[PDB]
Amino acid sequence: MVPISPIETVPVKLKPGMDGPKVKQWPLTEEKIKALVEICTEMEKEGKISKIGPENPYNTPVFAIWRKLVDFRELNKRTQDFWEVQLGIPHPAGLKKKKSVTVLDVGDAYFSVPLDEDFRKYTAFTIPSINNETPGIRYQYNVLPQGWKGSPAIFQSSMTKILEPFAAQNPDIVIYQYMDDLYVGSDLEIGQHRTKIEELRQHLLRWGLTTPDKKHQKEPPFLWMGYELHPDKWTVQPIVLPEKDSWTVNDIQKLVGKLNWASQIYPGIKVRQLSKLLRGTKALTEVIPLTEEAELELAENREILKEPVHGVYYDPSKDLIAEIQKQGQGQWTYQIYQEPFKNLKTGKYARMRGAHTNDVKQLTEAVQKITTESIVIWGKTPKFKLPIQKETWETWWTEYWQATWIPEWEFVNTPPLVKLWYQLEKEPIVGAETFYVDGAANRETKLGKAGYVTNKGRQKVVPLTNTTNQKTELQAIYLALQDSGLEVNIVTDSQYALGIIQAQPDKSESELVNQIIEQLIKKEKVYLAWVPAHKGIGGNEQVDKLV
Amino acid sequence: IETVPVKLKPGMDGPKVKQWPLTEEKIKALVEICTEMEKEGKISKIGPENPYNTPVFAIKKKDSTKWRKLVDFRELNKRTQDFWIPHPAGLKKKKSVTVLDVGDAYFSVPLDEDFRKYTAFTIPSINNETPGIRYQYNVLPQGWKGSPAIFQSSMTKILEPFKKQNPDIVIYQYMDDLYVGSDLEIGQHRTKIEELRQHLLRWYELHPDKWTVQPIVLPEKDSWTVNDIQKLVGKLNWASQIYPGIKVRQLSKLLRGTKALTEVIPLTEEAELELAENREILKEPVHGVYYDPSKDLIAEIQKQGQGQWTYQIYQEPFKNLKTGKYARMRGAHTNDVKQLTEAVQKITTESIVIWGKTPKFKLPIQKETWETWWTEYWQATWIPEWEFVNTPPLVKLWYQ
Ligand SMILES: C=CC(=O)N(C)c1cc(Oc2ccccc2OCCn2ccc(=O)[nH]c2=O)c(C)c2cc(C#N)ccc12
Repeated sequence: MVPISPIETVPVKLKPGMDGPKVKQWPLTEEKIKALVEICTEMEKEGKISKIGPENPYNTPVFAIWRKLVDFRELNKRTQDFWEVQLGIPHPAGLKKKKSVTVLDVGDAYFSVPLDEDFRKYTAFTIPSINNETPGIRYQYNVLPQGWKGSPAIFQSSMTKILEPFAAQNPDIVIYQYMDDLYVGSDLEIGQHRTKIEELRQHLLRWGLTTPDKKHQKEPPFLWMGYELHPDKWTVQPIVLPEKDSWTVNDIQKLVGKLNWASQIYPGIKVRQLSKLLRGTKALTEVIPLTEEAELELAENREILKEPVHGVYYDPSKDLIAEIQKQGQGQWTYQIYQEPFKNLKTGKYARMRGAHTNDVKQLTEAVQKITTESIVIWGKTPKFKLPIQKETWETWWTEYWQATWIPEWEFVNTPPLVKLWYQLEKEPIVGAETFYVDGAANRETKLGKAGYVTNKGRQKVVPLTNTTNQKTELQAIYLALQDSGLEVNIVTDSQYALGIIQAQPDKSESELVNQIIEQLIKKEKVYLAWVPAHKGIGGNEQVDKLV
Repeated sequence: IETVPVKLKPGMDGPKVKQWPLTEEKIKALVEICTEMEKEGKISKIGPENPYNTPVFAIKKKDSTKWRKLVDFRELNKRTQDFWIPHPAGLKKKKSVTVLDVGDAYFSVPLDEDFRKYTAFTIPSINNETPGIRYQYNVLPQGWKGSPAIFQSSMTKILEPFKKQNPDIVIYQYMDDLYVGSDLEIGQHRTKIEELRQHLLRWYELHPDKWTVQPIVLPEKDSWTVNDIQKLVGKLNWASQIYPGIKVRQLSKLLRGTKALTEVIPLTEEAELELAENREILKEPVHGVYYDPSKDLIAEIQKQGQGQWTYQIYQEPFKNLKTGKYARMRGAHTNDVKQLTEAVQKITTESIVIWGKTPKFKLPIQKETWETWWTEYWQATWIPEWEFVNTPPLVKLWYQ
């Protein structure tokens, strides 16, 4: 017999202060008991389990469907935390094309990884005897049980340690581990590739691990986690938008799931309205009518999902490019590619929940997201193509009160272009009328007044019903914008209004703020000055609006 | 040569912080560094039974073309038991202070066995292909707060001859940095620094004297416009929260009427007297401003434009312990985030020199931008805490 190298065991403990599981065995039929006795007899003959005396006080229930299934949920609750087997799943666009890709079944190696000796006693289980007239058969696991908390992590780390020298001494190949399957790619000649595959089977056999000589059932195209992996391209598993006369909540969640999933390769996918219909429902079975905007959006989706689109694999020798387009209503779309017309992948970004916003902020956020995603997938930041002029970005970041930055980028003339819609002056405007504005409201009756007085004697006070102080201050500024020329100075005492306008929004939830924005866009020069209220600053007439 | 027992605070588990993604060059750099450290026994590979994790990344210090390994031990530090020297109040009063990196010394002292599993870190893989290379420390790690505390005895033994030789030199230790303050000449200071580094071998010019607190100043004009007087009244009204006797009614008396903003207004005599009394008040220090070692230090930074930044360190609102204006230009003329990051590093250094601890920052930047780019420009061995302000503060121009 050729000596088999032992696989080093991983020391496993229970959670601090907790004890091993002690669950009552499920009553089983006579046929199920016989099946489990046959299965457990074979497994004992193979070394996966061993019989134990009565000193073991722990027990885990067992079932059969034969096939033996052990319910380790209690032991899982009582087992220590392990390092995660995977922090995430790879993305196909990060893969690098290979001339040859082979799949090896290492399933026989799963039950061949030993379990920590001091921990085996916690895996004890009992087979009930016929009519329960004898003590049930007591077993314990000697290898990693299927369904136990630590089996995937210990298995992957053991396999990784086993594969480390082979991968080191063979840099011209690539080995990936996923569950009980290895995937070995190389650009070598097919003969050399199959040769090194045989070398890997031998190196794995030096630990007693058997890879089947049978041809593997898995063959291109590989279907994996909603993905199609072809020798030269990748895509999502086919997306079918169903034809439904009535759409319920689950139908819209499945539609937005298929659209979110399809958006990573199909460019132009929008999910704003269809997900908007799910706002604050919390009812899985409710039927919700479809808005017109959701109908147009769904039609554009069916037009985009008409014929299949594929993504290419990553080539590290070519530059990485990411191009962004604005779609409206806080929707943005992007394509990451290295060669024109051949995308690595695509995606979308929706603006965050906010009361006020502008296009430049959203574009910046989308850039940061694409940067993080690209560093995840490819390990580098892509060069960007953005629909914004260089001078626009320079004015924005030089004048913005916050610190901001986007990495290397170039302007692409693809409308709609992100632009600055208004810019406030830094100094008062000579020759322009000075509008001292103010507003006030009663907290009980919600009655208020908003108005202005100017240096030319122009005045206005308007009464308002169902309003607040902040609303009357904004309304005052709005009135001054309405009745002034193309150049105007405005004096307010509202730290609230100044805080809103200095954030430089181009769209808002409040219709009043949007009206102020529309007025600012029409102006040539606007200077917005602030003063403290109730300090006797003439012109600033608090008493004129508190009547 | 002998391990000291180290434990965690009661009821607290080890750190389990997600490793953030890294570029390929930083990953490769960490692979080389950690391979060498493993050859030197400073770290060892660990199995899946270790669930703890602490983030790691790679930087490049000043005047160097070699990568360096930076570990974000913030969580482990706050979860590590409190170890137990009064802060040198004379270090900030000294003419010059030099910062030395003594982190390598920590690697000569082994780490407590049972505690090593709490120093686990992960070199990540691109695109989640491999599980990531997992390590744990066998010696004192750089960045952990227990490393200077444990090495304090050995450091005293090494610095005992130099301390006995120069009683006029103040020596402070914070994390992996040694602050050496003196009053000599720049050449004599550099030769003395080479003397101390060759003294430590066989076993950053900083000038606090050119630093002071900044008073509130008011304009001096011969002609005032309505806008000038409005801004003056605004700034004085803001300063009245800090200074008690600030009076603005005689200056607001001039703003009576609805005049154009650019119209010149002559100051009455009462307004000149009020403004003069306000200048005299502002020339005095703030009443009842003390430091409390039990409270946190808060640092606020405002972007002034043209590479200028203002900052204030305080503990209670309107009770500033320090104020400053960082306007240095060092290869960041086109990058706001690099400027902000350097400013945070300098403010943190000053705070270390003055109080011996780092402040909590309020950064004028969106969370996603900062968290995306700040590691690209970080060069210090420590990391402070920070939060993000999303509303433009009105007081910005009052510090300009
Ligand atoms: C651990 C694996 C893993 O995480 N993932 C994402 C995977 C990578 C993977 O491919 C490669 C395995 C070796 C080296 C390079 C690979 O990719 C190069 C691109 N590629 C892809 C396909 C092709 O035919 N040709 C080609 O050139 C395959 C074939 C997988 C197949 C299944 C199935 N069922 C599941 C996951 C897989």
